[PDB]
Amino acid sequence: DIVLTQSPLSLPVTPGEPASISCRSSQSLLRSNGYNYLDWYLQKPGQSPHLLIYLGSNRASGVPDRFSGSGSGTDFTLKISRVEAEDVGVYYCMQALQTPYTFGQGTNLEIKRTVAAPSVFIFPPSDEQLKSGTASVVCLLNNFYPREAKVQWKVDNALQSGNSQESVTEQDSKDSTYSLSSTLTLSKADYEKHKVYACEVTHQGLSSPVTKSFNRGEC
Amino acid sequence: QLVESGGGLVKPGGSLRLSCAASGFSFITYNMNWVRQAPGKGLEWVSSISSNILSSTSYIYYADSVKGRFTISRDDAANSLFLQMNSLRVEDTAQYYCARTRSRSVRNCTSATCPVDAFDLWGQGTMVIVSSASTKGPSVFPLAPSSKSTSGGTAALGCLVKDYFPEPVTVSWNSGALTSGVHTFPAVLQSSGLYSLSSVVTVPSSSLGTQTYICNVNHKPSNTKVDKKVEP
Amino acid sequence: YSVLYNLAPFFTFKCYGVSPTKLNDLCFTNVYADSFVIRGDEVRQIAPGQTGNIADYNYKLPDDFTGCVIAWNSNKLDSKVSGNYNYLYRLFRKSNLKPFERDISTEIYQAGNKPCNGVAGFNCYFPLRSYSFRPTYGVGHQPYRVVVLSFELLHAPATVCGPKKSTNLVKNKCVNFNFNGLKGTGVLTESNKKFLPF
Amino acid sequence: QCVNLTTRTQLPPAYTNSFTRGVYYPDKVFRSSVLHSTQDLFLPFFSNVTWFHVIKRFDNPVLPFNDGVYFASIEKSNIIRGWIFGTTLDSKTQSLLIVNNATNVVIKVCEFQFCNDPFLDMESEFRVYSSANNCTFEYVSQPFLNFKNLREFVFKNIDGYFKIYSKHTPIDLPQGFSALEPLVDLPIGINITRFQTLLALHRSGWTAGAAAYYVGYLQPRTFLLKYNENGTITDAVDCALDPLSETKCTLKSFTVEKGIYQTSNFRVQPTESIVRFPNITNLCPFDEVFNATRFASVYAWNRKRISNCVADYSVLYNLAPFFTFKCYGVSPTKLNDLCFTNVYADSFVIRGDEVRQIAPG
Amino acid sequence: QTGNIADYNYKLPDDFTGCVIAWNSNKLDSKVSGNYNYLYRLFRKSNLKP
Ligand SMILES: *[C@@H]1O[C@H](CO)[C@@H](O)[C@H](O)[C@H]1NC(C)=O
Ligand SMILES: *[C@@H]1O[C@H](CO)[C@@H](O)[C@H](O)[C@H]1NC(C)=O
Ligand SMILES: *[C@@H]1O[C@H](CO)[C@@H](O)[C@H](O)[C@H]1NC(C)=O
Ligand SMILES: *[C@@H]1O[C@H](CO)[C@@H](O)[C@H](O)[C@H]1NC(C)=O
Ligand SMILES: *[C@@H]1O[C@H](CO)[C@@H](O)[C@H](O)[C@H]1NC(C)=O
Ligand SMILES: *[C@@H]1O[C@H](CO)[C@@H](O)[C@H](O)[C@H]1NC(C)=O
Ligand SMILES: *[C@@H]1O[C@H](CO)[C@@H](O)[C@H](O)[C@H]1NC(C)=O
Repeated sequence: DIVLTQSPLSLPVTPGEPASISCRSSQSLLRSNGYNYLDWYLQKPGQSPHLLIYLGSNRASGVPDRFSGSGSGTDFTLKISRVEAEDVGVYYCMQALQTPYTFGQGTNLEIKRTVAAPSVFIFPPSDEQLKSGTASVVCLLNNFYPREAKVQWKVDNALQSGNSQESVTEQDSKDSTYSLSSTLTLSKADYEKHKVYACEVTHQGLSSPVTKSFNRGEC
Repeated sequence: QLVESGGGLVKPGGSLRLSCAASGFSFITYNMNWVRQAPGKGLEWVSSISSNILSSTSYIYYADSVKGRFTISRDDAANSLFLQMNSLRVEDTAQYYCARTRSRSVRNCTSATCPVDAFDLWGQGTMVIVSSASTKGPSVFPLAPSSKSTSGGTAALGCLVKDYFPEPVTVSWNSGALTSGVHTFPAVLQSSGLYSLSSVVTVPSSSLGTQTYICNVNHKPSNTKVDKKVEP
Repeated sequence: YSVLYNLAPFFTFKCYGVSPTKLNDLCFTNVYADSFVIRGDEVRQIAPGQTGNIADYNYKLPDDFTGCVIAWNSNKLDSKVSGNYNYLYRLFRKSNLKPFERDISTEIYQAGNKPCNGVAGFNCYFPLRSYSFRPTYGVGHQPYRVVVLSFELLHAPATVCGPKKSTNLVKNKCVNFNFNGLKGTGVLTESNKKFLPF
Repeated sequence: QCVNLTTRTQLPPAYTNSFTRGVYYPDKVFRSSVLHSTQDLFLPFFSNVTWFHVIKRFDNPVLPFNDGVYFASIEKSNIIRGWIFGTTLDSKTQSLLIVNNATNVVIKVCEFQFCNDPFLDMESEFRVYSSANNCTFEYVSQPFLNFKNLREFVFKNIDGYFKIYSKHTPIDLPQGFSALEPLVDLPIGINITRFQTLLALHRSGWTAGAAAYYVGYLQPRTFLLKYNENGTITDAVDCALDPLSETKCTLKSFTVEKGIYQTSNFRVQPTESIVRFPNITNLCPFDEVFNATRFASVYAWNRKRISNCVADYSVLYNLAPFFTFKCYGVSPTKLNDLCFTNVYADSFVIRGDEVRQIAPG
Repeated sequence: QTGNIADYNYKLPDDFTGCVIAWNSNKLDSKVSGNYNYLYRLFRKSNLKP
């Protein structure tokens, strides 16, 4: 088959400056009568993927003029004039041969806007939750930017793994700040044998990580 | 593509039927292909089929897996296409897009290879799951508000929804009257195949002892409506 | 044709050609029944010698036809609640279309200097376009069912004739006859000519 | 199921003469003791007919069906069985099948998947096609059947009619006159662009007897036919063969007296046409109306009358970036051919999907 | 011209030396209910002379 490598898959981009993405095809695509057999696809997360450039270096499907792709030989790139809030979406590369088509690896496209101070929230389990036999504690981040973060759980200064799950929303239309909620669940027997519970957040915009620690015994 | 039919809890030993429902659109004289997505980073083309108008033969273009356990069949009478799976070896999650091939002509295409231009009509509405997990009523867990944030006069409270299945659940504060601080995180998948949701709202601490905050949780598949009040 | 005159509510001979009221005594040969649906006022385009859009690249009629067309309006069977885009017609072609044949070919038509490898690009378009048919459309967009009937006469024996078989042969009498649609008057005698079966 | 043959011997085809062969009845009308001239397909006299012989020889060529063909065969013991007619000889098209069985004649036409070497082999082996999927027309006909028998066949495709002519007479090509009376007029109405003959082999490998056959062509010519009292053709005259037969056919007499006669004229035909460029193809520009910084509004649209100039749809983005240029009325291909006068151009800007509203009716 | 009216109701001869005048009136020839007071012949054994 054909393997596709996206070298700039993870990079923060700021508005007002051009960004470049490249893909590599294993097989040569020089057999062409003036029509480059390659196109790019944009997948908006949540509703539907869209088409920016079709086969060849032209424009179709009502794409804005800020998108422009070019290449001839062992070189392919996409040029953007300025990224905006409507450009949030992963990119993909495709060639027009090898009918068992295979997509490349997905990107993330985390646009680097202004840094927003995270709000660390903690939610101790309720009495009825402990009566149910399963105790769940949630560490919440409100209006944090950039979306990349490192969230971990420490119980009596011991790292916890394999039982913590995090969920992140989409970019808001009001403040354009992401939010992350990490939920950690434990059994009643494991919860009653420990007292100190805390969650730590590592942030790019923070010089040092912050940790909120709470004990058992209070409401 | 405006709406799609199919997708449900089907055992791997059963049969899967997928179809696209269309409207006024050049569907009869266009080649049709299927695209599915993985939960990880990346996709892969799964199926394609040509039309009988351009040529008598169907121009079957398949990979190894879809020769193994997939088949296609057109209708040439209405704006629909039927996809049938006789067996399911390993297929956990798929989106089964309904993208359109931007090619009205065929040239220099044999049974081995044929170029494709682009796709611009991806469609959403088909979701298949083989987790074999049933549904049950949700549980609403109230969370006590706290004033540990940067603003001491503001307290964040929320209703924790756990043990609900499937994902679509609507959470509202004061029956939609409260619109400030409303936030609902998406579902997450555990080892048991269930879902968890966390929704919180920020309210001032001055009105905490006077204004009553009641959350409404509605679960349409389970037909369960639970009203929970948050108190310190 | 007597039952067919009342089977369907079609237009009563809006065409030039064979006698309408005398159609019972027509022993025509080798008809070609072609049925298709058009849009709006394209009925007038289907005429012998007419130059238009359908008559130029889709279906051309020669100067001599010895027949005409039959058309009627059907806004119910050819129209659905949703969009009905099941009909396509060709408007782009390299050159003119010769009559009495159909040239089906889904090929890319080029308008610029550079060619295309079966890709609708900058100057490369497609000839086929759809028909917009809706039950709420006006007179100029209603689907019209048009069928063409050709009534050419050949030297081959007629396999179809009107139901006017009666009487019997009368010999040695100068009487009138209409044998095989040919009117004449003369005696009916015998001769020694040897006639081949064909 | 078919078997490939590798015992074929390479031998280029031979050519012999066609003195008085290839004449039939162009119409079934009965005319006695009169001379009539008809315009129809006719094999020219003294044409160049191809010689094929089979013995060990296995000559089964595939010749395209450009026009009607004439088949002659000095056939003994009935080795030949039929012919194959079609365009590409596969399942993608409908091909005519002519197979003579043990006792009858069947006429079939379907989408037969013909092999490379269709042939037959008592006779209980028939390897011509694998299978047929869909077809409608099937016909059953009566059996048509030192060298002692001569058979002549003519195959024509005029107005979708398979006018097959048959004639058998007892006996290189012999010189003589033989009438080709029509037998079956089959309304096939299909496309034919190739043909190939069929042969039957005898098993002793395989052994083939001494046999030969001829293949001809049909050409549009005017033939003067002279009839007798019995109603049969006696002789034919081709006007385009030699000036003597031209004088015979134009004078409507088979005997030409001594003298000088004016029958036709000598002329040459043109091969091309000449139209040069008068230049001055650019008179008025549309740049000031189609490429401007300011455009009028929908409520107050500027009215511009353009005349006494040209209308060049070649420099004002003729290729176009495939916008909503599709419209009803006059196509741009015939727009220059359309000799319209007093063109009106009004420009305005709209929002969204209001392009549909700018339409007649 | 050949039609249902032209063959069974009212036929015009080969020569006329003139033409006819026609106009539309949906007010005086239509009522609130069904104006079914006008009828035309549709069945006939033979043709009708002009
Ligand atoms: C027939 O054609 C062959 C080669 O094409 C040539 O050698 C021969 O002289 C021709 N015979 C006649 C009578 O034209
Ligand atoms: C005669 O021809 C038919 C084909 O229509 C064939 O089925 C049949 O076997 C033939 N008869 C004999 C005796 O082979
Ligand atoms: C033609 O035959 C094939 C069998 O190979 C069948 O699948 C197809 O439906 C047939 N088509 C028609 C129009 O009968
Ligand atoms: C018949 O076939 C020939 C060659 O395959 C083609 O050129 C011609 O257009 C065909 N006729 C029709 C009526 O399609
Ligand atoms: C013409 O017919 C007559 C009467 O049957 C017969 O005697 C004569 O031989 C025929 N002519 C020929 C050339 O056979
Ligand atoms: C262009 O037009 C001029 C007259 O205006 C003429 O003399 C000249 O020959 C033309 N050019 C060509 C190439 O015909
Ligand atoms: C319009 O005119 C300007 C200069 O006159 C030119 O630069 C531009 O390319 C033109 N645009 C078009 C579409 O012709």
